[PDB]
Amino acid sequence: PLRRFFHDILHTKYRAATDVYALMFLADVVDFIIIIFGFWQVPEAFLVMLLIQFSTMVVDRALYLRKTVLGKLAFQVALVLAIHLWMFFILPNVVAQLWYFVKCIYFALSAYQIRCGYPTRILGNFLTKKYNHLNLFLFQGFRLVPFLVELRAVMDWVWTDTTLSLSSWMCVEDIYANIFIIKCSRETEKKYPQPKGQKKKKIVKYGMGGLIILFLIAIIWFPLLFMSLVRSVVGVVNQPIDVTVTLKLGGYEPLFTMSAQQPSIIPFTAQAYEELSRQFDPQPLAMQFISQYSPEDIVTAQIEGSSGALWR
Amino acid sequence: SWMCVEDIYANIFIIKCSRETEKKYPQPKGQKKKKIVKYGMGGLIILFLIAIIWFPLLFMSLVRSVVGVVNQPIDVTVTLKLGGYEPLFTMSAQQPSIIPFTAQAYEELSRQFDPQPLAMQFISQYSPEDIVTAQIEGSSGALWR
Amino acid sequence: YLFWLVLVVVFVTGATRISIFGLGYLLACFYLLLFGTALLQRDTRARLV
Amino acid sequence: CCESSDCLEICMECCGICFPS
Amino acid sequence: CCESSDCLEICMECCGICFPS
Amino acid sequence: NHMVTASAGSLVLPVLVFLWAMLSIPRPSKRFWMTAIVFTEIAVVVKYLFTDGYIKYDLVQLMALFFHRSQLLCY
Amino acid sequence: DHATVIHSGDYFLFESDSEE
Amino acid sequence: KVSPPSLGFLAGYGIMGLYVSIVLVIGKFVHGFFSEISHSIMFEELPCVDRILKLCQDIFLVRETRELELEEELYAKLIFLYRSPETMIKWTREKE
Amino acid sequence: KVSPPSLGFLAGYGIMGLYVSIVLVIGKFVHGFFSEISHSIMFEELPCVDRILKLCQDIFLVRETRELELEEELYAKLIFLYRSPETMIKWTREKE
Repeated sequence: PLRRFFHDILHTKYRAATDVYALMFLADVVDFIIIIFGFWQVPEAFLVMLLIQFSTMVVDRALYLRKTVLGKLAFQVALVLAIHLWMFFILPNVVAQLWYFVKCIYFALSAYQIRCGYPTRILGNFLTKKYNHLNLFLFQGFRLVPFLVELRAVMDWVWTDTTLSLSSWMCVEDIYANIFIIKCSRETEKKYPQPKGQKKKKIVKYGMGGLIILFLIAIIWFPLLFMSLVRSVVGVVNQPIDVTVTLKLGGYEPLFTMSAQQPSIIPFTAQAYEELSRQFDPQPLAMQFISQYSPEDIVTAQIEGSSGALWR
Repeated sequence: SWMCVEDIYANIFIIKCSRETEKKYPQPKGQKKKKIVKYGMGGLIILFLIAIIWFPLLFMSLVRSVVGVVNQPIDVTVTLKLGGYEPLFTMSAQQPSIIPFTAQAYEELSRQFDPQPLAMQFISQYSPEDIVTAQIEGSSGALWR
Repeated sequence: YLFWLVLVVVFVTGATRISIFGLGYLLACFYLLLFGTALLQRDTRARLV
Repeated sequence: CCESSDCLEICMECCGICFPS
Repeated sequence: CCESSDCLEICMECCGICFPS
Repeated sequence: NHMVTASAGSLVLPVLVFLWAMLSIPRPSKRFWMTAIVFTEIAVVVKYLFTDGYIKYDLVQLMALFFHRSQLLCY
Repeated sequence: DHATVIHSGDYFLFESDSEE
Repeated sequence: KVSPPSLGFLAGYGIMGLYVSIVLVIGKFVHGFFSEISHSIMFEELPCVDRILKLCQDIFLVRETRELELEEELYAKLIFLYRSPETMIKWTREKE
Repeated sequence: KVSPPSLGFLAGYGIMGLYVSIVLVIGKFVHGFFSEISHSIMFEELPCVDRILKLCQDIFLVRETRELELEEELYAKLIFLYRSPETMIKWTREKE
């Protein structure tokens, strides 16, 4: 009984109406971003999480465009339980802690949508509302995302009740997008205009031009820099396991194979390294060699000398 | 100029086909385009996009997982390095002594360790003529030194 | 708010010294945190037993 | 029947898009 | 002040170039 | 708390925060807050009875849940 | 009728008849 | 020491190759703006776009109220505005 | 067993790399439709195209009969139809 009452009062109720889809989607975009960045069994896990973020965002769009509070309730319940059960499937972390955190924000804003309701006017692109600069910039980069524009169009078409086709739908979306961008620019020119026959202003030029040049620099040079930097880093210690000194003597039959292995080989400690470096400190390059090589790098060649292995 | 008339014609044909099909099968006004039509086209597009990203990954991984051709130890070199100073005991064998286990032989090993699931698993998962026999020689002659 | 800093100490005295006395301290905190705002204004002089 | 015809129409619409919508 | 406003406008028309200037 | 500890620790209260408290008639309830306090206390008790070397982020949890209780008692 | 109602546009719609 | 012994797929190449591919495709996405901006200056330098956003927003309003007959009719206006450049000039005039 | 010992060039990479390249370029080919379909809705949303296919087919007919003087003349019509969007509207009117 009590459960039924809770659900009844989460569906029928008498509350207000807010549109927090923008923020829910932004939370999911951040989640996607950090999972993509968090590629670090692990690739397979990150790929499944990708498909997941994506599928859940699509389902969210469906319920938003169909204004389903009951559907959102169901989705929320399922998702909460499933994401919390995925904490048990840790077997493939700061990245995961952050993913949990941002998904918690999504669950909080989603819960808000359910307990408030869906507003009558749901259609309309977020970044085409006002014609201040922030809306302009957000709309631009948001649309810039490779497949976001087309996904939005097709998806919306499938849920929204239309008489037309997808091509027709994409036409009105393109027109609107372009018209918004123009409007924002027109508005900003009315807010702040320059005079006629008046230099656009050295500074304006220097700024935009500079940014473009720097962006182009970061297309070619920066990747090279990053690449080389990583490659230069000598990753993990490589120490000779054994010291095999075969003093091949006899031209006919080379022998003298008295040698040693790991037990005799001593990975030099930090203190030991200091000793060697100081021994050869007068000679700059000698010390350099020792010092540059990381501690527990320089290994000790304690080659065995005793015999028994007969000369042949 | 030639390419111009070809482009015009191509586009004009595509338009004509669409116009003809709309005359053959028309639609009413203020009339939902039909849930099903939407579901179909949209679905196909989504699936095509799925096959751009996921399907290649699937295929790639699948092929990589396949362990292609049998790799069996040619020789069983057991050097029982004993003496700390002079490690010896190098009595060992090669391919003649090494026996690529047959299908029947594999069954035997699997059944021997059948009670333990993972033990049997190891043997059974490894393909027949995979598990090789380490018949290492023990006789000496080679002196310790 | 001193009534309450003592409640904090009561909790942490139990936590630190893992024993049976510590479980008792933990319980004493739990209780006087629940039934506590009542006797913060009723035990001011009226029987601080 | 009607359902099949509708499916065919949807298919055409989709593959219609295959050359400038 | 004025300089800051001009700068704002600079990067602003620069992002104007981010989806058809 | 679910980001610092896992398994049975948390994953009961966070689930309930998302599915009961935030999905409710205005202010959660009284039973939610009571069950939160109760679960946190039980968790503390059983972690004290030993998981070994138990952590106490449930101190700041219990005390924040009793602070909210005081705020809502004053209304 | 779609086929016909989406292909019915003419110049008369765009006349400036008190478009507020 | 050796230089590359890191983990996560192939630090040397699986994630690395994917990253490169992404960068390139994002490259093309961003070029998609600053490459052919000059092929539209014959329908993009329109002044006032207020009358066109009204049309666009009316299509949206008519889809929320589910009067989809008028959706088809208002779409017809949109496509004719964009089919005749001279009417765009008329409709996008600064004042009237 | 080892995992990759197959033949045919390099099963690991020659044919494999070529396949990937093909897929990408076919990718761009297919994108060539569903990317800028909206930049033509000003010259491509025409109703009746019957009069334009007649023109196109007349160019073809006049090339088979080798009267290439009229090829130049009919090409002139085609290019003016596509030079003035308003005449396209007139020529592509549904009825007349």
